[PDB]
Amino acid sequence: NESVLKGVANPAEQVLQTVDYANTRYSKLDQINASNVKNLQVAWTFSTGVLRGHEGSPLVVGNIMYVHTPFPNIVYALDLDQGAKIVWKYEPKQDPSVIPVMCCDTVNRGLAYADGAILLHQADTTLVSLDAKSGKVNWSVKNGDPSKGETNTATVLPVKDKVIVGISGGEFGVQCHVTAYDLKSGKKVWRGYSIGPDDQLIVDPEKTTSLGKPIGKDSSLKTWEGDQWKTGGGCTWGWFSYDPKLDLMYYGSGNPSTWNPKQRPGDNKWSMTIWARNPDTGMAKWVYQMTPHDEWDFDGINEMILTDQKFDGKDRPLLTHFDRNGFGYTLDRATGEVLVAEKFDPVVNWATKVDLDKGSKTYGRPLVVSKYSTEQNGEDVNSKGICPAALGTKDQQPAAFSPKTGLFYVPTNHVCMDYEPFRVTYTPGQPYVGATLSMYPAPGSHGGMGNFIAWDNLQGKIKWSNPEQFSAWGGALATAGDVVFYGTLEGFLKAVDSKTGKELYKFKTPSGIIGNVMTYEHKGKQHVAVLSGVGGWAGIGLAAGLTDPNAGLGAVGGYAALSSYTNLGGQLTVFSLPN
Ligand SMILES: [La+3]
Repeated sequence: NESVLKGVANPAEQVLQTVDYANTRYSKLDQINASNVKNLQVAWTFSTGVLRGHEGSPLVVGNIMYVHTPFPNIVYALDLDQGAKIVWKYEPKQDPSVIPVMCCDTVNRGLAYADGAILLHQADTTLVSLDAKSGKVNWSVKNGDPSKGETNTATVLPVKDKVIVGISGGEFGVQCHVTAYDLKSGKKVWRGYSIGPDDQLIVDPEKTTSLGKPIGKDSSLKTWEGDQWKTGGGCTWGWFSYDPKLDLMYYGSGNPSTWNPKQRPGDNKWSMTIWARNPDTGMAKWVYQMTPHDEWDFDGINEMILTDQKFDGKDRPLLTHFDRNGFGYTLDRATGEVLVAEKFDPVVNWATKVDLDKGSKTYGRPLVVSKYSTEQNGEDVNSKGICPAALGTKDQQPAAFSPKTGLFYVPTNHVCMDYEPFRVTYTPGQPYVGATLSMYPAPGSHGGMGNFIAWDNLQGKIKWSNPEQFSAWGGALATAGDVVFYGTLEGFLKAVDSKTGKELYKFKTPSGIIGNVMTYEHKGKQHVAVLSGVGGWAGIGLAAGLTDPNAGLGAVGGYAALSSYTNLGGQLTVFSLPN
C-alpha cells in the first residue's frame, strides 16, 4: 500500500515485520549508536498473557504499539502516550484442534499495517483486518482448512490495493499457494500455487524463465509421479519482499511434503524455489529451484533481502537469500540469474557446491554428495552426519542488511542431524513426514549450536562470526548507529558492532528470544524492543513439553540443555538510553 510506503519513509515507525519492503531490516535511526548502546537500559516491559513461542515483532505506527501473540493470536494495542496502556484487545476464537495440526509450534510471525487497518493472519488460516484505532473487524476470510492439515505461522504482505498471504503445512501433505486478497474488501483476487498445473501456478510457459531459459509447459507435473503433487508440499510460511520499481513479489516455497524421497520421485518442482510474481496478477516473471528433489526438509522459505549493489562493477538489482540448505544465494531480482551461491557455514556437507558454470549441464543444481543423501542411502537406513540439520543453517530468523557496511548480518544455526526415512501413507489431517531424526551441535567446532556471522554476498564469504552456545533463532536488526541487534535462546539481547562484531551490549530478557528486534522513535527518543518467549522449532521441547529425544522431529533432544537457562515466556522488553 501507499500507506505502507508512507510508513517506511518515516523511520520513527514500523509498519512491516520486515522493516521495509526489501526485507533489509535496516533502521535509519542513529540515536542508539555504537558508542552509547553500552548505556542502554530497559524503558518498560509488557507481558502478553500467552506462553509458547513468541516470533515476529510488534508494530508501532505513531503513538500506538501493536503487539501480537502466538495461539490464540491475541492482538494488544498499547498507547505509548498512556504509558503502554492497552487501548484495545482482539482475542479471536479458534479451535484447539489447530495446535496438534501445527508441525512447528504455535508461533505467529506478526502483523502488518495498511491504510488504517491492522492485518493479522491467524493460526487457523484466517486472514483478519482489524481497525487500527478501534480493533473492530473490517472483514475476515479463511484462507485454508486446518481440517486438511493447513495452518499459518507467517505474516501478510500488503501491496497497493491487495494483501498477499501464505499458507503452511509442508509436513502435512498440503499442496500450497500464495493468495492475494483485496485490502478494503477481503475478496480473493488471485491464488498462485507452488505446485500443480500451470493455471493455478499462474505461470507463462513461454515467457517465465528459470535460470534464464523458459520453463516450458507442465513445469511442475513433469517432476511429479502421478497425483502426488496434490499432496506435494511446497508451502509459504516465510517472509515476502516487494520491489515497487520492478512490480515483483518475492517469496520461497517450502518442502515437497513427505520426508521420504524415493516415495517422492522426481525433481518435485516447484518446491524449494525462489519465486518472483506480479502482485496484481500473481503470475511469476522468473523462478529458480535451489534444492531439486529435497531429501532433508531444507525449506526455501527464508527471506529474500532486496538490495541495490554493485556486482562486478555494474549496479544491479539484487536479491540475497540464506537458505536452510546452507548456501547464501545472490540473485538478480529482475532476471533471476543466480550470481553467487556459496556456503555460509563451512561444516555443511550435503553438497560440494552449487554448479554455476553456465554450460555445465548440472547448471543451477547443487552437486549432492552421495554419503549425505538420504535417498541414495535408501529408506529405513540412517543417514548419519548430515550438516546442516532439518532446521537448516538458518530457519525463520530473518537476516539484516546495512547499506553502509554492505554486509548481511544473519543469525545462523550450528547443528547437524541423523536422518532415517521410511514409507508412510498419506491421510488427510494427519502428519506426512516419514523420517526419524536426532540433532546435535556441529561436531568439529566450539560445541555451540549457533553463530552470528556477517556475509559478503558479492563474493560468498564470511567476514566475521561470533559463536553462540545455542542457536541464533532471534531476528537481526541493523541500524544507522553501526549496531546490529539480535536475541539468543538463553534470553540475551545482544548488540554488536556493525563492522568489527565485538559485543557492545548484553541484557537478560525473561525468556529465550525467537522474535525479531525492532526499533522506533516516540517523542523524539529512540527505543528498541524485542519479544521474548522461547519456542518455534528450537524450543519445541519446552513449548510442547516433549521429553523424548527423538520427538519434536529431532530438535527436542538436541536442545536438551536449553531448559537450564530459560522457561516458557510471553513478555515484551522495551529499551532506551537514559538521556
Ligand atoms: La517443512
